[PDB]
Amino acid sequence: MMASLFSVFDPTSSFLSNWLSMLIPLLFMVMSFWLIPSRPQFLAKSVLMGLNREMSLLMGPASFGANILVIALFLFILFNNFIGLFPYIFTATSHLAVTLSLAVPLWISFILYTWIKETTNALAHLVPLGTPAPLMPFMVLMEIISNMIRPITLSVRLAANMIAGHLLLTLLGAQGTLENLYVTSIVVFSQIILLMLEFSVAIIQSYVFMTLMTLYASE
Amino acid sequence: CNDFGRRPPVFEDATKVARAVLESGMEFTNGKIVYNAFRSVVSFRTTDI
Amino acid sequence: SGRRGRHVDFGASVDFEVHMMRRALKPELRNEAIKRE
Amino acid sequence: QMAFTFAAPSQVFYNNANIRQVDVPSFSGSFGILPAHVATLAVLKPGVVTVYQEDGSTKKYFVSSGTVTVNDDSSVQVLAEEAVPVENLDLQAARDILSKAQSDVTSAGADMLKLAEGQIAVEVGEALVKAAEG
Amino acid sequence: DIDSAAKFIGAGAATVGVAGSGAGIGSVFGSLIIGYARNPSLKQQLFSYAILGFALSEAMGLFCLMMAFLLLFAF
Amino acid sequence: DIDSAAKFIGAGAATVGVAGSGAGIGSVFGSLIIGYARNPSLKQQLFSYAILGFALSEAMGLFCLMMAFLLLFAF
Amino acid sequence: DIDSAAKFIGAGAATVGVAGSGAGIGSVFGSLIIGYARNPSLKQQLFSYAILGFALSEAMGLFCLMMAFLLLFAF
Amino acid sequence: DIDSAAKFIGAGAATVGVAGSGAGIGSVFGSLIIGYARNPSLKQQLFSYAILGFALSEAMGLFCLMMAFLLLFAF
Amino acid sequence: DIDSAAKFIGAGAATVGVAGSGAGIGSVFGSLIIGYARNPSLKQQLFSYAILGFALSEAMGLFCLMMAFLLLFAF
Amino acid sequence: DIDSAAKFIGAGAATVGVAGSGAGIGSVFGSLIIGYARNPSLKQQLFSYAILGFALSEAMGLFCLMMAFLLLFAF
Amino acid sequence: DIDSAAKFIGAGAATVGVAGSGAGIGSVFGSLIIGYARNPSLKQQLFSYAILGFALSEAMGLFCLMMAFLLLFAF
Amino acid sequence: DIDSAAKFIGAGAATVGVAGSGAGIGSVFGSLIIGYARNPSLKQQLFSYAILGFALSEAMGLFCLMMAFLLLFAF
Repeated sequence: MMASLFSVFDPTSSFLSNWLSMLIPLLFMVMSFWLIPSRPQFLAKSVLMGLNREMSLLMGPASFGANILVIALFLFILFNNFIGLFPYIFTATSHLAVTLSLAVPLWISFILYTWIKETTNALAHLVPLGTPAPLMPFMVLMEIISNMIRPITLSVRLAANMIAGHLLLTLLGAQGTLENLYVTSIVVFSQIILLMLEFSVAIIQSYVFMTLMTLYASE
Repeated sequence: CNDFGRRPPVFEDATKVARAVLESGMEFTNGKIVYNAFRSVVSFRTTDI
Repeated sequence: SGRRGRHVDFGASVDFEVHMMRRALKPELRNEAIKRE
Repeated sequence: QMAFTFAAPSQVFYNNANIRQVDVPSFSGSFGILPAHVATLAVLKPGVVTVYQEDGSTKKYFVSSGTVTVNDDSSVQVLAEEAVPVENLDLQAARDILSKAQSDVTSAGADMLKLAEGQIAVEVGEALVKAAEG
Repeated sequence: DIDSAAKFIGAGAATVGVAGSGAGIGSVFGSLIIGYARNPSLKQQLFSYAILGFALSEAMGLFCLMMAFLLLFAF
Repeated sequence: DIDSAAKFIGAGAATVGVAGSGAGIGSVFGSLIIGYARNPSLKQQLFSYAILGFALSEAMGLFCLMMAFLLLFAF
Repeated sequence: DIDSAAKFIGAGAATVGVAGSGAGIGSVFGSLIIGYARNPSLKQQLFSYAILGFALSEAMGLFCLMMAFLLLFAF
Repeated sequence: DIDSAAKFIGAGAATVGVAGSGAGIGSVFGSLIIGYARNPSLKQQLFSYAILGFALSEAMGLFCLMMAFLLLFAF
Repeated sequence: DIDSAAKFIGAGAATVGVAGSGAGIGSVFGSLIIGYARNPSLKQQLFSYAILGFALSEAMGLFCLMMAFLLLFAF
Repeated sequence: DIDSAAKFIGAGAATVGVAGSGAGIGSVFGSLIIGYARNPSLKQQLFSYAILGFALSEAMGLFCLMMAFLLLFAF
Repeated sequence: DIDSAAKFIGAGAATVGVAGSGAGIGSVFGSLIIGYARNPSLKQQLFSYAILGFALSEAMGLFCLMMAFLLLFAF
Repeated sequence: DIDSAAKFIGAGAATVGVAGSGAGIGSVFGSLIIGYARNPSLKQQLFSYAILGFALSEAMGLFCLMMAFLLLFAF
């Protein structure tokens, strides 16, 4: 009930810029040496092989070997949401260029490959199936607008979750005092509930974006 | 039940017994049916359903 | 329903349902299927 | 993988045969069955059970009553009172019984039980009219 | 100048009422999913009704667009 | 100028009330799909009752849109 | 002249309340379809309670539209 | 008259709570159609429960109607 | 007067949360009717969950009504 | 004050989403009654899903109450 | 000064309709839950129709969000 | 001042778009209880589809929340 603060998204606060905040997931990659794997390698391998099995129902021939790109997109999203919630790290996903890289090049990849391969089916995706003549043209124009700006909202969605998540945490932290045990315990317990929500949504947001890209690479 | 056996058993006679169990209103939770199973030509077994 | 509301057993409903089915078996199978008792 | 046990007191149709789809008219709604269906059971009503085997063959089996049970082991047990293929049925006979049923309804009067029997035969006659004319 | 500002509030207020078309379209396509879960052999009739359900709910949504357009440049 | 301005804000607010008709239409044609997916032989009276729901939901939607014009050109 | 201005905005915002009538009517006549699909032998009794649902929802909607007129000519 | 003007806008924005009465009455009485389509033997027990639901749902509509008058002739 | 106008507009805009409690009451009491038509012998615990549904849906309705007074008298 | 009025108007329009919590709670707790109408011996396991549904729906309630505080003391 | 200022008022009220898009998407996917407890064998075909239901539901929210961007800086 | 004042009003109007996300969340999680009640052996797969429903439900409300954050201290 005291105050608030913002602006945790400055890339050049120091001469060692915040581009190193994107080079942090390279550390967490499980580099493998031995034949029999270690504990975290087997955990990571079991998770990824689990996701590959689940996505195998939705792969299709046009994404015959593009599942590596989808899984790499999943791990990149997860390590840019999980690492964005740790305290003294600037919110990388808040910067739109990360979200620009997330949605725009892959959407252009999928829409141009669809247009070159199946041009009539791509235009038929802009119409609801079995649409009569008087119901045709307004559905076509709106779905043209829909399919043009749908990945832009995907980029907004990935940004907005971590922006709203980090704004909520900074709000709860700034409205607490160290000296007051009652306020500190309330603030800490409120953030723990909020972090459990924010950790859960971050994993689920990465899971749905893998599912959406697997569906849209199948076609 | 009586006057039975000369005619072949058909579903209507089964429904007559089925309606007899219902409309009598007698209380029953579990139960069984006693019949001669058809094991073979010369062997028949008495089981319960 | 109407059958339970009129207090008619489903077995009695079955016999009425099958008798009406059998009466629509005009060409050859009415006498062969109905063997009476 | 869907075991089918469509039998009847008169005839026997299928015995543990793999069927792609069977649509059943039940009192809980004229729903359909696919392999590994919902564990449930329901009561048959006058209508057209259809069989769509692994080859996609369409067969229509009108029944007059019965039972439908789907167990958790993908085992289908449909038992019906008198299951016949609908090709050996007459729409003219269906309307004749239907008109006879309408006469029973009109002549029932204070006989509420006979009124119910007229309603029951009306449902059977209307079911066969759609069955034979379709 | 005030008419310019009042048109902007009203045009924004006119686009409040497209949420109902958003919810109803999900309702008619949601009940398509349940209705096609059971009774799968009526796919053609069920999905044609889902199109009719969408064609009328978005028609109310385009009626919001018509009044939003009416309160943005027409009046 | 004030009167024309406030009528523009009011007509924008009156156009929200068509949202519920947008949700209602999407509701009634949703349950028509379920109602036709079970016992499809009653399509004649089902669609007769379903169009009764549509002719009442959208009528209340046009009731809001009629009142939107009354606060745009009548009053 | 702001009192007439406030009435125009208020009556516009009051008229949103007919949306709840719109969604309710589309709900009850939606569930009427499901009700008619399951045991249609009580058609007239079910339709009677459906009209009672309509006469208790749209009445509230036109109760709100009455308050819109009161906000233009009594308040 | 600005303070009275704000009260007219405030009451007008308070009568949107009737939309809560519309959806609740529509959903409850629609569900009554489904609940009376099957098991009509308890048609007096279910009807009594739905009228209880209708009364509580319509009470929220009267709560906002009171709040509209509470910003009208109470302060 | 200007800050008094803010309180009255803020209260009139914060009293729309009771519409959601009106819908939430209708959903639980609506589902109670369906849930009691099927297996009516579980009446006592069904009524308890319905009251539990009402005791959270209506209570979160008073969450906004508390904020209504927080924008009316307290702040 | 003008900016104090902007805070209050935003805060009143920040209490809108409390209606969404009431609808989300009423949907979950109502659907629990139907889900408990079958399997009365499955009380505790299904109760966990409903409280999960209640917690997430109420989390959206405090999510909207977040902007209520931000427009009351922060911005 | 009030031109772009009231454009920001309209833009906030224009992006309301994404809420109903969220309600619509939950309606489709919630009905997929009920539609998958029965008939798991139609997982792919039900999901593809549910995605089309989701796509048309999210298209409405983007339809409102594009209208919000139309009034933000697109003039 | 007045430009910033209308930025706060539009931010409040953008907070409207979170209620429907709470509605879609309550619809998925309510139907999850029904989905687990019917054939509880599919608990893990149905939970995955409902969680997928929650992924898109709150995200539609986050679009308006980001729009609220854009008009709070970003525009």
